[PDB]
Amino acid sequence: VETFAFQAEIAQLMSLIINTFYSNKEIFLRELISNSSDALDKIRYESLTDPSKLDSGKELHINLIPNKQDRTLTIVDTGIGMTKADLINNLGTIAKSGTKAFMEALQAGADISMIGQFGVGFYSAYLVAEKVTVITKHNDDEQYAWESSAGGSFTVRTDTGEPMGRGTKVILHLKEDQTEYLEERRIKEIVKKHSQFIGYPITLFVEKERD
Ligand SMILES: Nc1ncnc2c1ncn2[C@@H]1O[C@H](COP(=O)(O)OP(=O)(O)OP(O)(O)=S)[C@@H](O)[C@H]1O
Ligand SMILES: [Mg+2]
Repeated sequence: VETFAFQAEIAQLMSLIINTFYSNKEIFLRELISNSSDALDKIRYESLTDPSKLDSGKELHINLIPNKQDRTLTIVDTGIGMTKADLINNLGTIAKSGTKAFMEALQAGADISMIGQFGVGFYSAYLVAEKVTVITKHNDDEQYAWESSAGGSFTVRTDTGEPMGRGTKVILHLKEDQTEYLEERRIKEIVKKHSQFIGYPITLFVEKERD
């Protein structure tokens, strides 16, 4: 297991998200679905000139899986996935140019929904989750698990769980006061409100394709 420090301003942002009250937390799901859709675009376009990139799975889609027993909400996609370098670089150690400006915007009264436009949308997960685990598999790399409960660091380790063909699984360990995001009707209303025009199928467990 390898431990990494979040870049200083990313750590500051995560603390701000965790310790300051914001309404409109529901946009976390929009941000994660957008990341899945971006990842699905990437593998789709790559496959146009190299169809073998889909040997690890041809279906391009997103699954939403609430688990009330475990208090988790999982967002799974069959997008391009992340290499180990991708996880380390893109999910915490490299500075984002918009982080400081976003925190200044929040202090001035901006809605938390603006988080994606500032280039730090992933961290919206911490509005509702005490811990986030990201399991990911990219072609020509092994499967990895990234994990953080905030506090300034994350870990990365080779994953020996259920093999994915290709893509990313974001597992949100929800805070005790945010279990509304495990409810069927709640998930449907948020998807309808915020993710209506995503260009890949979205399926809610346990069985239902959302249109
Ligand atoms: N499901 C995923 N599959 C592959 N890569 C991902 C996934 N989720 C996040 N990432 C990576 O994490 C990076 C950071 O995600 P975000 O913080 O949402 O920022 P961003 O999506 O690059 O910027 P936007 O368009 O303003 S939300 C992405 O650019 C991807 O490289
Ligand atoms: Mg994003």
